[PDB]
Amino acid sequence: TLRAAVFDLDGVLALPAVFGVLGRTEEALALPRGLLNDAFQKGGPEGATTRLMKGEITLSQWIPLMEENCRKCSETAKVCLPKNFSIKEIFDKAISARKINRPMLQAALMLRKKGFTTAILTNTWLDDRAERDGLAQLMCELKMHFDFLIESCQVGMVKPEPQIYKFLLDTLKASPSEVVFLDDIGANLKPARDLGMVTILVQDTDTALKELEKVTGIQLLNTPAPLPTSCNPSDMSHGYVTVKPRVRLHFVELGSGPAVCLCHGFPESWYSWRYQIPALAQAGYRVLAMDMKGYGESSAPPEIEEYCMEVLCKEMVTFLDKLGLSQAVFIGHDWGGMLVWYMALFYPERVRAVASLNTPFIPANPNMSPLESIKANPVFDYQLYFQEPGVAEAELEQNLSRTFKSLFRASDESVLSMHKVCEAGGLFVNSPEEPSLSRMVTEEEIQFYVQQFKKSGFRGPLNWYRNMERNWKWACKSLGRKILIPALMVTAEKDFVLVPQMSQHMEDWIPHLKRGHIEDCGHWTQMDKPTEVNQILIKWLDSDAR
Amino acid sequence: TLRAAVFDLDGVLALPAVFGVLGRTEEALALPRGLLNDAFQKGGPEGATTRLMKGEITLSQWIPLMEENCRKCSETAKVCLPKNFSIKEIFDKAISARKINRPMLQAALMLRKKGFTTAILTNTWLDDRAERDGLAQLMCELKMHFDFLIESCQVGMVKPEPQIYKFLLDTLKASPSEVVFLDDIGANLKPARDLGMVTILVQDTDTALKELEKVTGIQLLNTPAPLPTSCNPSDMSHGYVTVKPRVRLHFVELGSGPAVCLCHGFPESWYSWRYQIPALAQAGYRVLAMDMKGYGESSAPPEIEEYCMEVLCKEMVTFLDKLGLSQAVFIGHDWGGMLVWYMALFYPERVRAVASLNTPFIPANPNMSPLESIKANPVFDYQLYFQEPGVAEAELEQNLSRTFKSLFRASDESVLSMHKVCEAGGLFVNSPEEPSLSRMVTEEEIQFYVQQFKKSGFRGPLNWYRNMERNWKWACKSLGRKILIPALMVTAEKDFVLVPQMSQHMEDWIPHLKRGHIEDCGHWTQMDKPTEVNQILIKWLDSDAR
Ligand SMILES: OCCCc1ccc(OCc2ccccc2)cc1
Ligand SMILES: OCCCc1ccc(OCc2ccccc2)cc1
Ligand SMILES: [Mg+2]
Ligand SMILES: [Mg+2]
Repeated sequence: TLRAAVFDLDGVLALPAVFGVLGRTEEALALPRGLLNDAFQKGGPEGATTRLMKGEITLSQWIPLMEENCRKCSETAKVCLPKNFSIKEIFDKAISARKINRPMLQAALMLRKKGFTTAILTNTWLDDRAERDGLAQLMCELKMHFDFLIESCQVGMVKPEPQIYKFLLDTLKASPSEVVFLDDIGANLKPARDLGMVTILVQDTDTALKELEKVTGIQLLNTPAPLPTSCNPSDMSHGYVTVKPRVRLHFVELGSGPAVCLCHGFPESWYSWRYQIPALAQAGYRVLAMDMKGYGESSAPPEIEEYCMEVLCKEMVTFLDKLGLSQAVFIGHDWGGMLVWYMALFYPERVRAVASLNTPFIPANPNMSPLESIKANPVFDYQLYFQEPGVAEAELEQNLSRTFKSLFRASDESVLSMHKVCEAGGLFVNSPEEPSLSRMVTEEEIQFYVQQFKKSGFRGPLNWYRNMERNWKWACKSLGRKILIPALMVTAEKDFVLVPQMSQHMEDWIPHLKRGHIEDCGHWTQMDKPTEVNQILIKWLDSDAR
Repeated sequence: TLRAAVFDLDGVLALPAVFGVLGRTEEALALPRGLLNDAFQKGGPEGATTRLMKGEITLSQWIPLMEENCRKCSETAKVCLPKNFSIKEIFDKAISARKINRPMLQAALMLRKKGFTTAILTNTWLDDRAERDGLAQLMCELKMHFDFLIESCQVGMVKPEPQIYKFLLDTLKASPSEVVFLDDIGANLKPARDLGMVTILVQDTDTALKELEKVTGIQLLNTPAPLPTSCNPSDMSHGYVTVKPRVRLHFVELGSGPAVCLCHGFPESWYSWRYQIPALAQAGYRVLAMDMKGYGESSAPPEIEEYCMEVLCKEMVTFLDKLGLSQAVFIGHDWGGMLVWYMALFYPERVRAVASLNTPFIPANPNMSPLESIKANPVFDYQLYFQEPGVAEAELEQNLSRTFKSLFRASDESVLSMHKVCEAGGLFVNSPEEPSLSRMVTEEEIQFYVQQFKKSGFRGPLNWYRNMERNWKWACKSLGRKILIPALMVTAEKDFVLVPQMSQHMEDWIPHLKRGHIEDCGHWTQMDKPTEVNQILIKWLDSDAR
């Protein structure tokens, strides 16, 4: 029956309600009870407030009108207002006090996920204050989670006038009886009820959600902790930079603030960062999530040397140049992890801060050919398998779905060990034709990967592994240096290739290195423990890169 | 004969030289003459400084080594160093003191323009100081102007070792005798001379440029003031955002800092901002230069209503949403100018600041149908010509080169008056088949436009003019408001359509409005007076939007 849910902003999706600062100010200031609410509401349908809510006047124009009203109200109540009583001040303070009521957003989210059309319907104002950015940020963070945002000041109508509920119904393409509407103001619910909408008078959130749960029959309270927001690829800004004639790099870009460049591993995608992109933007960073050379919509030349670390690094520097970025924070995972340590070592002036998930920094061994170093560790045997051009391409390209479904697995689901891969004749020789879907990924998400790898396949990606010697010789130039810019190493308890202990000597080369550690997290860190990853990166960003 | 010019950074392209802070510090501090330079140079080929310059160690590792050296040098000179004498401090201060020597850059620029291969060859260091961003910014600003940047610490060689001059020659693909090499250090010139390169020992800039002028036979001194840096389209980062299903917007993006969204007029392009894009990035802004809906690589749906101001505005808001920008500064010209005033009036929370070149803000007249208002001004007659779908498309699409060559003209070159265009039967009825090239534009630049307009032609662009009534009705909703966010109006003395006096009542609607005015500047402001435009926008940005 119910197909749509409509939430108000003030006092429903955001708390404390600014209407409510009127009440608290009176108390705080020992003013006559209601005085401020009377001034706010003076003249009713024809007063300052309604013109403001209709978008006739802006907030800054309304401020001195509400001032006049407070003066008139106190005159008729035979009282005085404080010295330096300031509506601008009261409203500035109230508006930045109000935060998203997280459990109400999550209930809206959940309803949207079960197929509800969701909408914000709100009486609000054209805000032109010096401090208006605060509210613009709130609205941005909320509006992305709903099908419609309807603002009194944009449609020229206000709750409780009946026409706005008709506008609402009409926007929803729903009949009244398919809609639940929640509001903290009874008068505003009334015309919804008159049409036969289900209504919830929201006092405390939990009670309102209990009613919402009863009436929709969906669990909203006590639900398990939900994944962070993910990215829909076709809602991203897609960026392209030519860094030299045959080579152009694609990235996805979200947010403003210090630039943070995300570098994925093998065989992945900008999309591997889908859980960190909104969270880091939301946290005040300009996120650039690359397709690394070899992948997705970035170029993928065939030649092996196109993928030695040196070339890859110079290219990332050039990418900063063409974007006009003197620095970025570099954050890498797997191969991307190795690359950012090298960016720190060879281009510190371009790296605001460096962090790696799983990939430790290991210096080159000048006394040992790198193939041999690789042979000394049974778990890098997969890297030897990747040497012979063609062999790994053929296995990985043969059935793309099966490739990513076999690779992308949590630590308790795994079907392939990186163990004696050459001997066995391949990575998938002992895994199923049709692996089950990991808890970490939807079918839709696997198919995104599949589609990305249809463009260039695995030649470029694999070439990353085919410059051991070249990288060795380049890295040897860096053996007297240390990494002295801000640096974070995040180890993954259950990555059985990039084990935590592999990172244990890193303080020798990076004496002020900071750490995080994620338990019960396999190799695919970002999608395995998105929540912990986000928290560890934002904490480290805010304190070391900001 | 000479085909290449090579400049050093310290003391040639940038001043004061940091080598020179050693000398001044000794003086300032009454230390033994040369003490600091001895410590700097201690151990020669095997000392700390040479390892630093070779990229063996980073700056932060070198700092305490040079400290030890100063201590040893003063011990053997039987003197003491000051309390709180700090190499970190001395170097921090020296490195931020050094600026681009503008006349040397401009001489390099000019030589590049006459076909020289230009290069920076420098002894420099891997800089990992907290304050390294300062130098990264300098290098970025310089390196874009040269074919090659060769850094001692990247190639593992230093002046004066002979191998680096061979590396140089080899990078230039030149023989020694085709190269002029300028340096402030004689010992560094010597091996260039040994190979038979022309060398200039740079003490003061002007003398060095006189020698450079004699020897190359090109005028470098006393040259007229040059245009600002322009953009090469295929070196830009190109951005794409889908704002709704059939509509995607393209922009070019350069720089970091507050977001500044540039909105071109009819019939133009992101490329119309080519002179402001580097200057505003350089000035500390994140520039987004749009193709507006209808143009270039943005979508161009056919329907007229796709281009009413309301839709265009909502779309620019959506563009901010998908980029995760809560605000931007909006700067517009012509139609883009009109659009940004409307962004200010209907989305102030999304507009950090608003500025328009040429286009004044005029409120809707609620007592007069807009066609009639347009008819009251002989110079808007061209707007009536644009009403009838097809008519203006056919004339403007007929010969693209001729279209832009006839439109893009300075105030003293013009071939078309906007005067009785309907009556005459068209915009170009009395202009040549092959107009001469305006001083404002190269043939190459015209052809960029031509190529952009081959994608969609003039239907979408023209539709901007075909919603007079619709815009009127929408604008009437805004008649009680004022623009109270920061705002700049720039008038163009010789724009005979958007005349300066058309803007004279704007203070009534925008009481804190700021102004700039450009003399002897026609309708195509950005390319007509790029230098004055840049200066007026940066001054206004830095004080009102920052
Ligand atoms: O799956 C790629 C993980 C990132 C990664 C990439 C390369 C690597 O080098 C092994 C090595 C060890 C010693 C010498 C040379 C190479 C270690 C991790
Ligand atoms: O060439 C386009 C210049 C920008 C511009 C665009 C429209 C405009 O409206 C004239 C008008 C005047 C009065 C009512 C309606 C329209 C004025 C300038
Ligand atoms: Mg409310
Ligand atoms: Mg020098």
